[PDB]
Amino acid sequence: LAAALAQAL
Ligand SMILES: *C(=O)c1ccc(-c2ccc(C(=O)OCC)cn2)nc1
Ligand SMILES: *NNC(=O)c1ccc(-c2ccc(C(N)=O)cn2)nc1
Ligand SMILES: CC(C)c1ccccc1
Ligand SMILES: CC(C)c1ccccc1
Repeated sequence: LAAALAQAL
């Protein structure tokens, strides 16, 4: 999940 969100940055 971290990756899925972190892609914003
Ligand atoms: C949420 O975005 C997310 C993405 C990817 C993973 C994840 C966990 C483990 C591996 C892996 O190859 O482990 C080898 C032991 C790959 N991707 N978790 C959460
Ligand atoms: N929000 N985006 C990021 O923080 C981000 C981190 C890392 C990367 C990225 C891109 C390309 C490579 C590579 N060619 O190995 C590695 N990491 N993009 C975005
Ligand atoms: C620039 C756009 C894609 C954005 C990225 C992160 C946070 C807010 C907007
Ligand atoms: C440089 C551009 C393609 C970008 C990369 C990662 C996150 C937001 C924009």
